[PDB]
Amino acid sequence: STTVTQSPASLSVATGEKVTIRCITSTDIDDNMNWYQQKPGEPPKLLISEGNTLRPGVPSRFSSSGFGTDFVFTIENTLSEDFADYYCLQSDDMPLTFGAGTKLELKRADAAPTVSIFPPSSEQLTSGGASVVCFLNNFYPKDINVKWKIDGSERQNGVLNSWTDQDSKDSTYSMSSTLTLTKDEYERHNSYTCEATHKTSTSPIVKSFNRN
Amino acid sequence: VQLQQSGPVLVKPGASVKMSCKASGYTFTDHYMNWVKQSPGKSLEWIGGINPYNGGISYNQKFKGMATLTADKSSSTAYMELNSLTSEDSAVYYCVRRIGYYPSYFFDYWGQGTTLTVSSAKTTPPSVYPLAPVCGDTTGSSVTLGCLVKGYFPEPVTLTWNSGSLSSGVHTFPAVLQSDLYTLSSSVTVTSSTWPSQSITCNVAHPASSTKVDKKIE
Amino acid sequence: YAIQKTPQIQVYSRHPPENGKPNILNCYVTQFHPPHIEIQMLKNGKKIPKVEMSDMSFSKDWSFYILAHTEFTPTETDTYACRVKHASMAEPKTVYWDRDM
Amino acid sequence: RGPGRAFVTI
Amino acid sequence: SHSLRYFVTAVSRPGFGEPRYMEVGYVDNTEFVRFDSDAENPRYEPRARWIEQEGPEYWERETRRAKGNEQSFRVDLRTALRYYNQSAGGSHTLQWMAGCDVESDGRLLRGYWQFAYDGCDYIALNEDLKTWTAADMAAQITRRKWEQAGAAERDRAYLEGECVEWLRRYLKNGNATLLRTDPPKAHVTHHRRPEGDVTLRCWALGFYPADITLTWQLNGEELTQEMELVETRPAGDGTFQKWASVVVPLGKEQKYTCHVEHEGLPEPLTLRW
Repeated sequence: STTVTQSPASLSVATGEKVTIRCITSTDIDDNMNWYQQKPGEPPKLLISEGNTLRPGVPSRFSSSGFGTDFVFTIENTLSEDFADYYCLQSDDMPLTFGAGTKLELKRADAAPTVSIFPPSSEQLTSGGASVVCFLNNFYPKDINVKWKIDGSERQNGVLNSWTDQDSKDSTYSMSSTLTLTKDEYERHNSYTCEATHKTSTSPIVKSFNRN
Repeated sequence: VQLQQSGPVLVKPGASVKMSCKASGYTFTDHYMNWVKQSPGKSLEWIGGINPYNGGISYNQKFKGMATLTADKSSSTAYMELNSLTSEDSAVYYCVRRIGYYPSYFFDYWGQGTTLTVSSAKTTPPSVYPLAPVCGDTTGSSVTLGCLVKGYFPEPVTLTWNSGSLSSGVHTFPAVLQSDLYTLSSSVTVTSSTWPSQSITCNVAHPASSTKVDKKIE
Repeated sequence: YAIQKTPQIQVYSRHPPENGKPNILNCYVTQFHPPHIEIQMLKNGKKIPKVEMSDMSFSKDWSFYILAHTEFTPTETDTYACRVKHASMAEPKTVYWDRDM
Repeated sequence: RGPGRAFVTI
Repeated sequence: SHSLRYFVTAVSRPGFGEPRYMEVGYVDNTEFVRFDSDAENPRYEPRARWIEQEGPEYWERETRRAKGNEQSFRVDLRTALRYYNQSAGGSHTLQWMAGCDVESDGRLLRGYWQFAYDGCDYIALNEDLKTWTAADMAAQITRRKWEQAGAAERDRAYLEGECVEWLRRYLKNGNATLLRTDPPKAHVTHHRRPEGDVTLRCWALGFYPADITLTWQLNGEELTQEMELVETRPAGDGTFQKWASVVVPLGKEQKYTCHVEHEGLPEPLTLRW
């Protein structure tokens, strides 16, 4: 195996500037280096073949260069649809080896999240469990902090967080915070609040309810 | 022009599984056929390849003994067979076509990919719960409704709102494992002049257990 | 875009091998289709710079052949070989130069 | 000299 | 006998450029002229020394001919695409061989005018030099076309006239190279196999022309073994090479003989190390 190191692992650029991805190999592969793009849900799509051959139909903004051990993949004036994952693959000798990839995300303006809190549905209380859910929709950047508070006191155990991928149209993220308890331990307390710390606000966004 | 793979599979540890890859839109023997694995995090590893012309096979040493590649020329279909399956084999498996004629080894066309899950958990239908507001704290012009799909196996689960009529402000949160079963959430945002004046319904489909469930918010 | 003939490789030299005496190393690649092929001559596993190629032509059965050649000074410790890539093979074949074959 | 197709194509 | 042959190849490369076109001229087994559309400028270039004696108008006429044939082959590739219902994204090849073998006297022994598509036989002029032989239905369309147009008459006119005269001229001019005969230098090498048997290897180097016969007679004669024998390969300097190997038990080396039969030898060589 000839190892293949791709850099950087992630990148944040807006719409219209240069994106440069470096790919190094452990042996000499001549120019047999290929560049693939993969959008969420889809299989990867070949962008540049061996040498620096731009595949038919590929826009002219994408380019490749380098030879031997060092290779570069350049996007000039990136469009909004250019933001996906990018992989380099050498095709000099077997086994064929891929890079670690590059998560290219759209660096857009900051956006405050929309926060909502939901109590356990009655059917779930009849079942035997309880789930307090907190939605945090349409915000940028992806960094955010959720603080659960039960009756004023902070709760740390039993919390599961799920982020989404950057939206294709808004370029914003969303996040779901689920607090799981049993019906008994949910019944003992009444106040339930959800606190969100983000860059767009110096003071956190609080959304609460009273079980009654 | 087209590479159609078989549907998602769930198998027990130590078992075997056979995935198919039906090619169409080109002469099948004129191109090699590779298989590539993509894992949750550490992604993209070449498994091996076969020549439908003469059955010539190449394998990655990492997966030697685990993968059996065959190809049938009559139906123009490639097959990959995994054996002695562990948990570290759960991933997406692609059949990819190698460029023809020229002396090169890069791939040009990729199949849709087949998701393989190796787990001793039994297929479980989901539990669907609605998520309505705090009953009083409504104020803004928009309100957000939720659908919680807890306790199912395996993946994935499809969720639509009002039968796909409302696609604005809907977010499908990625499922997460919890107590060996999956949990998913879905959000939708509609104008406060719509709910609760107009009924809102989330439809959850789990194909692995052949279950569909409609839940009406409040 | 039809049949596939796997290339056949022969590595040799013109004059008998004599240590220190420069010579020509030949890679003779015959009986392959399609005509698109890639031939590299390696010394100690490293690619040799100036590699010259005879003009590609075919034989009676339409199978293409070609002859690559380079200058080389054989010693007793240097290793020479020829690597070939072709659409009919799963992986690039390497044939090492044998001073007796 | 060599042969000429004489523009007589297949 | 002697031969003047021309080997022509047109290969398509969609998405890259126009089809690559090459012509290679051979007298007997030696290349002497070449054309290639992928050069600094496409022209008919010499490949041997004796052919450079030709004047500039020779190369001019040959370059004109090669470019005309290249346009013909471009059109031919496109019509073959239409003929076989094939996609315009694949790479396809079209080969053409044309030439004449004449006897030591000068009478035409055999004429060749054959085509191939994707390494498979397409259409070939028969030995009568009047009728064609086609492989598949597209080739039958081509044959009926060429029979209406009467291309066999023109092709036979080339094969019986121009080809023979130019072969005679080439032999006359390159006498010093083409009609030379170089004796093979031969020797026997020995190798110890990992078992008790040993590999005997009979070489033949530096002979011209390539017509040679290497055989291994045992204690008496006959082959009676899976003797290894590689094809006559070119050393790259005008001479050729061949060898034949055999396995033999440890001790019988003095009981095995190699026979080298070459036209440049007064008496065939008998050998044993």
